[PDB]
Amino acid sequence: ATVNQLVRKPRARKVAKSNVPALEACPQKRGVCTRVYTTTPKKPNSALRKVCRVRLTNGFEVTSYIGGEGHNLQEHSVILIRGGRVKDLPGVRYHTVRGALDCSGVKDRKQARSKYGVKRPKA
Amino acid sequence: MVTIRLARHGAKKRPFYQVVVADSRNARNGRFIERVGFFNPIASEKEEGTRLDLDRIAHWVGQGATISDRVAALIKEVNKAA
Amino acid sequence: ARYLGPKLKLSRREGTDLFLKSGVRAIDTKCKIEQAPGQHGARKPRLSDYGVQLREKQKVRRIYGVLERQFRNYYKEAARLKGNTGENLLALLEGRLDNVVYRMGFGATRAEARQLVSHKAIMVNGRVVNIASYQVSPNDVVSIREKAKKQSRVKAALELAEQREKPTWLEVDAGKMEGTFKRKPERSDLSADINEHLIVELYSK
Amino acid sequence: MSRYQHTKGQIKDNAIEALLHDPLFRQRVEKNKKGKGSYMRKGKHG
Amino acid sequence: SMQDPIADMLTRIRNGQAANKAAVTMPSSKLKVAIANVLKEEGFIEDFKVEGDTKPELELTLKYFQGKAVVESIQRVSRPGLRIYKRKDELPKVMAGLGIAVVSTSKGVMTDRAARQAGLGGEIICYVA
Amino acid sequence: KIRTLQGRVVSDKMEKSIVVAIERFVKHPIYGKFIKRTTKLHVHDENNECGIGDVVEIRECRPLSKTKSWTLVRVVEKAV
Amino acid sequence: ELQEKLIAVNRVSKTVKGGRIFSFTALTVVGDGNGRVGFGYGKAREVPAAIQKAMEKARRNMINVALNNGTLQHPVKGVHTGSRVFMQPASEGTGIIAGGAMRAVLEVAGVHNVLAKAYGSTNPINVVRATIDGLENMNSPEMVAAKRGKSVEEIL
RNA sequence: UACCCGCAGAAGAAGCACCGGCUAACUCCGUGCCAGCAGCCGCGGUAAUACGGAGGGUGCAAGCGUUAAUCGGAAUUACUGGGCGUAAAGCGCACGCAGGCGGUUUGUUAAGUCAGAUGUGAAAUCCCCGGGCUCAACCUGGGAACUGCAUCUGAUACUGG
RNA sequence: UUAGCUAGUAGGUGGGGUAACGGCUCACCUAGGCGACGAUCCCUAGCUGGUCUGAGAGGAUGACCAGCCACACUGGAACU
Ligand SMILES: [Mg+2]
Ligand SMILES: [Mg+2]
Ligand SMILES: [Mg+2]
Ligand SMILES: [Mg+2]
Ligand SMILES: [Mg+2]
Ligand SMILES: [Mg+2]
Ligand SMILES: [Mg+2]
Ligand SMILES: [Mg+2]
Ligand SMILES: [Mg+2]
Ligand SMILES: [Mg+2]
Ligand SMILES: [Mg+2]
Ligand SMILES: [Mg+2]
Ligand SMILES: [Mg+2]
Ligand SMILES: [Mg+2]
Ligand SMILES: [Mg+2]
Ligand SMILES: [Mg+2]
Repeated sequence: ATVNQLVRKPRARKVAKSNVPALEACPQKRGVCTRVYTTTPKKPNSALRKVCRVRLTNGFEVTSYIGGEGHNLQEHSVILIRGGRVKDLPGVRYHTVRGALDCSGVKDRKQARSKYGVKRPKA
Repeated sequence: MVTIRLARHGAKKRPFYQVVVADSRNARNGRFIERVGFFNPIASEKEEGTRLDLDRIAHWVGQGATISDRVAALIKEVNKAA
Repeated sequence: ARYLGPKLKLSRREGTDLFLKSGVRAIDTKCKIEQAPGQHGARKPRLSDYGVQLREKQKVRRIYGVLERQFRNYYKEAARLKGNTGENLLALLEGRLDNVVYRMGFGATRAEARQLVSHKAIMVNGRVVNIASYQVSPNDVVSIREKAKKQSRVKAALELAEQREKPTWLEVDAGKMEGTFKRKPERSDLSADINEHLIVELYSK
Repeated sequence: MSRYQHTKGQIKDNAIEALLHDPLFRQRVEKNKKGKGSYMRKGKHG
Repeated sequence: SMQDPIADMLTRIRNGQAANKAAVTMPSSKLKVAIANVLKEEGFIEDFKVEGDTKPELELTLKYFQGKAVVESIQRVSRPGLRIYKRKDELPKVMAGLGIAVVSTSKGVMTDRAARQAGLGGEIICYVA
Repeated sequence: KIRTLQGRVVSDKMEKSIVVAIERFVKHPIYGKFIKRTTKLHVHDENNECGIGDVVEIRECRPLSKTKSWTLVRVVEKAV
Repeated sequence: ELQEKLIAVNRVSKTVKGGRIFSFTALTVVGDGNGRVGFGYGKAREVPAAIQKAMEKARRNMINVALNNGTLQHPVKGVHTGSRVFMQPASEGTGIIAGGAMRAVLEVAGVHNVLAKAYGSTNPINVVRATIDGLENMNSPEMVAAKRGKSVEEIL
């Protein structure tokens, strides 16, 4: 607290790491699905959450959530991941991008389509 | 050598010329010794297009500075005006 | 760059009459002004502190027909300028060419005035100006060009204006179809219902 | 469809039994709306 | 050890004001005396009196208005651990000009306003509200 | 009049040469504290007149060696 | 003439043999829009009754504040419990720049132009109290002249 | 080419996010701890304003969302501007070198400090008063500023010698 | 959770060399010099005018534009 003390040894700024380290300051990264599976979330939530273990462009091996109802994904499927952690799922730090690369858009969506890669219903 | 020349400093299709004293090797819009006035070719009526600090120019000439053709023309015009 | 939907809806949402229609017919006969628009109009929910400010801001934006980024820019400009900030903003809003035209009485609505401005009907100091956001300076004459002088809408607008209360900061000629922007308007010249301060507060968080 | 990744590793004898002894077939206990574990600090819409 | 006499004096004054003491006494110093004089001029104390030859004692008569203390707040600015020097344009305003800042200037110890008028800065001794 | 600096002779072992620590009283950029900072300098001295802990006035000149671009003008307070 | 507004209403609990008994605590603040400011903190089993109680409390135990042209006279700190507060006078047109409860109390007071910040804890009841304290402590030029035995023109 | 004039006819030209609370905007149907959502808190187990659709609304708008990235809020490294009895935090206690700080008077010095000046602190950028593109963005004239450093002349209350 | 580093090393005298001062280099003499006000070693990094953020102080940053530096397949070398 003393000014002399500060002069002697200055205040150390809080070194904050990123919660999305495999992205490496990139908005998105491309990767290959090592395996696609479902997992049970932690309490108090009950589901079978769709998720994929991805071998990334930059050598990292992560797991990424698959948003939306139904997906075309399987092994050796080239996908784009975007970051964003799933609170329920243990170790999941990434979202797959719906409507980019091998990943298809969600079927029969009419709202929030941007998030789910769904094209305009032409009428 | 030391030269008195125009540096184009405007917009696309709207040039504004800053007359500068500079080492000739330097880039047109780059390093310069002294800015000795301005010229605006797209200047409208009722405003000063060209204004040059003549004394400084004279000093530079005395020192041994070359004058660009356009700059010389501008100087001549100024002299006529005055 | 414009709102293209129902106009009286906006007024209803606000609560007040925003002068969004000409005023040949009364607002109460043309719409349920007291009731909010939509399915849940009858319900009147209690509005938050942020909410009220936002609503006020919207009101003002609606009044002039100014979209958000432009409004923000205007606010910034007001802040930059010396004196009262909200007042400055109001003055800036007034300065808008379309608004000026409306005040004069060449447009029945401000939208109409804007349209006129767009369509090359309006000359500022003998120069045809096309932009609605043009800031009219003091001692600037603003007139209808002779091409647009034969328009029946313009005369109707003038007539409507004649019925309405005339601004002190302007001098308009009906026959000549020209108006002189005398001076930038004071706060007392403008409407008291506008709470500029709330708007100012809003843009400070 | 997608495979469920069970936390049982290499199943040797019976699969169904293994699945039963997994988070997948864990007990689901309702939170009371009235009674014991019933108190809500903040409502769903409050 | 005693490292700041001025600060100590100020503390004493504060304590007196708190405890409703009529007079506060302390070992006298030149700077201290000057400060006291300044305060008197500004009207935060009633009177100051130096008494003694070998070891003189400054005695301050404290000021009270309507049952309450005149000196509301009194804080040192420059201190031995951290010296503070300001220029004429950099001179602070206590209580938006209402309170005073005692400043040791080239031309003697005076209030901030006086310094500003003169056109000179220096060591800001204390803020008084 | 010439630009010159004062300091104490930290060492005088090397021939024709002295190292003179210069105490400068700088203010800290952030904290506002006034701190004694030191500037060690290799100084030229002909005749080896200087002792240890001696106060000396020194001036900048053309470099005489790898580290030495300063020469003494006058020695003050040569107490031991 | 008296403007009055509720800041925050909170449900509080007392635990008994049966279960919990829930009560409502309403924090209100009143002001005349000039000098007078008064906060009220009412408590009842029902919200409206609590609010009424708060209002009643606010109406009595009022405090007069020296305001100069619809704003503060000098930068002033206010402290209560964890809530440590700073508020600064500003030029006309800036609006009330204050957070939460603070904003409310200033508005009822009748100040129109302030830049204010709440440090430490931001508990409504405490913070409003702190603000009120700050307001109280803030003295006028005339008052200071009276105290120092001088004219207003001598201090400026 | 900008720019101007004429021609025809509303003609060729509106989406994106969100609507449990924070946070502006609510209902019905579908589903039934499933599917799914989610920034945090959490929502969903058959009357879901939190999932999906629809109607209605709100906010932005030729953009609107999502992610990444930095600062802000975050007085949460607190110089301004935090603390340490019990929440994280007083070395187990002492002595003591370097270091930091140091009662009072006079004189002197002028290192710190303050004042004025001189040289520099590139231009652009930022800010102020203006001018020019129909307005703006943008360009631009003049100023201010560049909180600094160096040198000279002074002031000497305070700090130092 | 890098504490000791350095023999052309630090200085001197004399020769040589540079457009120019100089361990720049060589011969001999002295035994120095730097280092907790962080030497050395390790990791990262072009620097600035500025930019972004912020009430400010600060924090982050150095695309464009302008100044300076360094590099030109990698490592060396000279000539003009
Ligand atoms: Mg021509
Ligand atoms: Mg303003
Ligand atoms: Mg009992
Ligand atoms: Mg809402
Ligand atoms: Mg249902
Ligand atoms: Mg929601
Ligand atoms: Mg839904
Ligand atoms: Mg901070
Ligand atoms: Mg703390
Ligand atoms: Mg503890
Ligand atoms: Mg102990
Ligand atoms: Mg002393
Ligand atoms: Mg002395
Ligand atoms: Mg590199
Ligand atoms: Mg801040
Ligand atoms: Mg290549």
